[PDB]
Amino acid sequence: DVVEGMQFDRGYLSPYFINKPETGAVELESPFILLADKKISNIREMLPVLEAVAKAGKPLLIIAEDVEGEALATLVVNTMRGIVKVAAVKAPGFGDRRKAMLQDIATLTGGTVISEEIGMELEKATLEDLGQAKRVVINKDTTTIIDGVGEEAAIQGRVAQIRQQIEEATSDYDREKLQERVAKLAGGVAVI
Repeated sequence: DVVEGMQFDRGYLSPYFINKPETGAVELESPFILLADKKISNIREMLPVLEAVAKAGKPLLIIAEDVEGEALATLVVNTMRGIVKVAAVKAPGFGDRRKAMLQDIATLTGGTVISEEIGMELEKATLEDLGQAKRVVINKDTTTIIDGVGEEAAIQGRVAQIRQQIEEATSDYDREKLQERVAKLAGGVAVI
């Protein structure tokens, strides 16, 4: 049976991002998606991004190692007040797998991971670094990215690389987790 969007096992970091109260979900239409390999806690570090998104008139999904402290509190308050349109979730997975799956999302959605591991600054992130998708649906336990806008050639090149990893894997556990990555990418592609 077809895979319906890329879905991963992390849900909203706050119930106040919910914008569909009757179903208990966040539904974002045509959102930009900020991917970052760090915990975000300084609200002043997010201003450039929040500002770019506001001009473009689109909601924002944040996927980061975590979103906490002042940054999280300001996004929650400002979402409740209707000043911003944002939702935040943790990146799925652990260790290297977390990083691999963040880049899988980047590729699917045309975005660039904001990586402090290579010296990137969240504060210099632009609109172009953000991924985009037709929609995102978040509930307590999962996030589903639908129709990523990434280039097909780049999504298939990422799949092919994963399939090489599967051939070269000796662990069934490891093999199953690589297979699951493939299925999520294929589920996230925009068809029609």
